[PDB]
Amino acid sequence: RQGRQYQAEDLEALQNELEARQEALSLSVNEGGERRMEMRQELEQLKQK
Amino acid sequence: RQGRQYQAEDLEALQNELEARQEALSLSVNEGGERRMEMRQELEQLKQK
Amino acid sequence: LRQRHTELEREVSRFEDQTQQQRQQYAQAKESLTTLNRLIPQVTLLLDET
Amino acid sequence: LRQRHTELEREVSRFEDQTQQQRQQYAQAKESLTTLNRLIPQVTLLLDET
Repeated sequence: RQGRQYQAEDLEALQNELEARQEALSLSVNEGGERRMEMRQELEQLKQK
Repeated sequence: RQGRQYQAEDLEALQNELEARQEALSLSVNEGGERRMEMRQELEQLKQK
Repeated sequence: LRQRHTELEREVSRFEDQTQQQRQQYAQAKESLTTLNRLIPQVTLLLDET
Repeated sequence: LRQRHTELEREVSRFEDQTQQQRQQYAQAKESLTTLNRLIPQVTLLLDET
């Protein structure tokens, strides 16, 4: 389903990296969200201008 | 820890309940965090105004 | 705009409080799921209360 | 300022594309991690390839 043959012998390391990728989800979504809305507020300043 | 006995003999069904909670965790924190953040930027605007 | 700051600070406090409580109860529930599927992911079948 | 709007619209598009792509990719990663931590959370060690 994920991979074709994916280190079935010892897969805990992948669980840890996927947890790190879930931290990356939270970082990326919050950064993209705050930055896009802050630049949208810059757009509003520009619109009023 | 959660519950007092709470069907520990065969607790599989509770994991499925906790999954709905886990999904809602992400929604509830993602939206809440974004709302306060939107107002943090608005506060800075209001501050800048 | 200072009045707006105040209501904004009230609303920020409400979201910070709500998110804090919500993340605490939901994280405790998530940690419970992890303890269940780490300590007892059908491992109770190996135990079998024999 | 209309030049700024144009470049800002390009940037809004990039943030929307990036935020979508990462949320989907990491959500499928979450779905894969949850299947692993449900079905085989160290159950492979119980098996031990014995």
